[PDB]
Amino acid sequence: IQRTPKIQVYSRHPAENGKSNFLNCYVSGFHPSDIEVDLLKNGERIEKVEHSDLSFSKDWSFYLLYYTEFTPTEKDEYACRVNHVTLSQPKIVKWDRDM
Amino acid sequence: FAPGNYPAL
Amino acid sequence: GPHSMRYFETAVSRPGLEEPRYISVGYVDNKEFVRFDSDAENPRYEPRAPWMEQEGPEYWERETQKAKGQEQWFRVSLRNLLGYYNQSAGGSHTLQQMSGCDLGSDWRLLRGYLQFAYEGRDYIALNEDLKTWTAADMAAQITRRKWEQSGAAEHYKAYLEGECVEWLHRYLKNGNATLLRTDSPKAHVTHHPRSKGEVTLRCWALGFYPADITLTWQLNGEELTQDMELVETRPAGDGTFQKWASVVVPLGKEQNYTCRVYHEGLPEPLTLRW
Repeated sequence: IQRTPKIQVYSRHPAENGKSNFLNCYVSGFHPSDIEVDLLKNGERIEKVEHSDLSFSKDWSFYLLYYTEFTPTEKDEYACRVNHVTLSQPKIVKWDRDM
Repeated sequence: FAPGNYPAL
Repeated sequence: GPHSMRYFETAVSRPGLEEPRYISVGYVDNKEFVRFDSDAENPRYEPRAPWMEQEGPEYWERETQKAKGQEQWFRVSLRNLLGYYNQSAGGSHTLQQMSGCDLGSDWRLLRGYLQFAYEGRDYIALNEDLKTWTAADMAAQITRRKWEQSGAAEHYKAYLEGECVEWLHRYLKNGNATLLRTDSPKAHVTHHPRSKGEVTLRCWALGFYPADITLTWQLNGEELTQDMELVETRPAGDGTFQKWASVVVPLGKEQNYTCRVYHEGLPEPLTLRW
């Protein structure tokens, strides 16, 4: 089977410019496990980025959590790029704080 | 406390 | 409320190598407390939870040893699995397993769990009687045929009902402060224009534990099920969870809608609006 990843870009806490927060990209519901996930800042891949180990849910679909320490600013755009065999092209998802 | 399957699929 | 322990094991074969990648992860009340990875430098179950540190060398030893056993088990099964589905060569495959037990508020057994899956699909699962099996497809039948002959179920049944239950009580005793704790959700509503005469209303719930939660929208009375996007509960990264629900409300008419949040640590259902 093959299941396209579900992606959620968000901050650990509600954003507050000038205040330290955490940027998370919760990739979930995918299969096979082989997945590629990156966090972006103004379109550039953020170097040091951690993520959970790997797991799956009742439906067997896998899920990780990519994350990084960051301080939101008025104009800094953040996004998550994900690549899985289900995706014909890397799927990018913008961080919509005011969500 | 993990389990141990012995008969294979 | 209920309590549980789960062991999600994953084995992924891969070409050019005869050692599939094995990753086992144990959870308690759906919280990682142990992990094992065949790709680490020195494979061994590691404590993923603070209360798991008190375990002595004997403990980790036995646990790791079992993981070594599982790798062989998954290495083999994966092989037979390839034959069952007349599959080819140098492809990558995935065999997963979930094991564990559920307990009631009273710490007495509720369910025994054991079920495998091949390629993300159901393959074979021990039924709630802990005596019979259920094969998802034809192939799986052969495994059942063989598993009934060997009487494997009795062996798993024993684990699920004895050691699974017993060891969960312990972890619960040790993880008292961590596990049996609860964080009330913190809710709020947000506005956004969606269509021409419509508006999107989002009910937010943040920083809550356990994950389990209920978010509902409703028009000044009865609940709502149409055009109500409820997002998959997600991890906050600090151990608490987040989730939200939206509903396409006609512009102007908005304070008519309300959302309620249901959660353990909640003295009474959070109710709010825009």
